[PDB]
Amino acid sequence: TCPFYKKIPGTGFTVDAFQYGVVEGCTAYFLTHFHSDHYAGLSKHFTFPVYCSEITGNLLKNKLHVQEQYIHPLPLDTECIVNGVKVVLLDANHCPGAVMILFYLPNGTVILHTGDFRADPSMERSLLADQKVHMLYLDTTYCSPEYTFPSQQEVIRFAINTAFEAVTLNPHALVVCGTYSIGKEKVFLAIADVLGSKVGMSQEKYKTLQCLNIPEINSLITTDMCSSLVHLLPMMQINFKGLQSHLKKCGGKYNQILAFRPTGWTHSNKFTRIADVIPQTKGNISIYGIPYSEHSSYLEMKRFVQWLKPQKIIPTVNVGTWKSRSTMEKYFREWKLEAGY
Ligand code: NI
Repeated sequence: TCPFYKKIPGTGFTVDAFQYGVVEGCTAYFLTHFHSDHYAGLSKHFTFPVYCSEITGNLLKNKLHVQEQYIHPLPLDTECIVNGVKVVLLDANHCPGAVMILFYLPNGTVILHTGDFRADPSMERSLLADQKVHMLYLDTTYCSPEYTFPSQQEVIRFAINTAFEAVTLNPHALVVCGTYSIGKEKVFLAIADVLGSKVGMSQEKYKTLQCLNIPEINSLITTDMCSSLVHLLPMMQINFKGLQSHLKKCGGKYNQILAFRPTGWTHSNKFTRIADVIPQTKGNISIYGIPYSEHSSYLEMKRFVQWLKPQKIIPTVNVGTWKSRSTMEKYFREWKLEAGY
């Protein structure tokens, strides 16, 4: 059955709760963003109202084939009424179309559900600052002090300079970027922009990108692999074997590959700075691991929560074991004692 952390008290609303069949009492299902864990169970067969951003609606319509009658897209940064209750969608700084949702309950309680997010200080001057938030449903993916990472901009700058140098040294090199869902699009778009190229990709991936309201998209992406010097491949193909194989397929138009694997955190965040990063190399193929994160680091999460000062925190990630929950509760108490709420 639908867990209490996906239910909004004193409404018949749920959030990211599609895998449990019909939820008893639920009159509106919210979807924070288009990642399969969150949408799991949604298909052309679903027949209840889904509330979401415009981008998330395009994806539901076109990729999942959810019938149009059940998609209720809402604009960002706008007070809307849903089944008698005031809501606002805010940018989550996660993947394209990802939202946080603010719920103003009839009793006067205010609840923020973050969805998946990368906390940022720009969120301190949104509509959130206008009133007290009593309850917070929090993306706790990286809720432990070991999880540090560089800013997105430091990582993109590194990617840009690396790719530009390699292709100026060898104008017959191909750049490859690995991908598995939506998100982290700036990696491949910034590399292509410094090389004066479009990004080449499969028909399924192109169809996905065409839904995302990216300005001038038709000038940035193509399905003609031949004509482009940055290609997108599935993350699973980002290895020496898969990349040699791809290079055979391109018809001797390239004689070298430089590949990027954008990942989350891995253990080498605890020593290395972005400027020290060196690739793995086998022959005419190099692979760079770059920690481009679309989740809050420990320090970014702590800052946001210490600013917000919620009366109660409800974790939404890593809640499956008592050890994880206990560990998280400890950090929430420390933050509360330091900041005086
Ligand atoms: Ni996500």
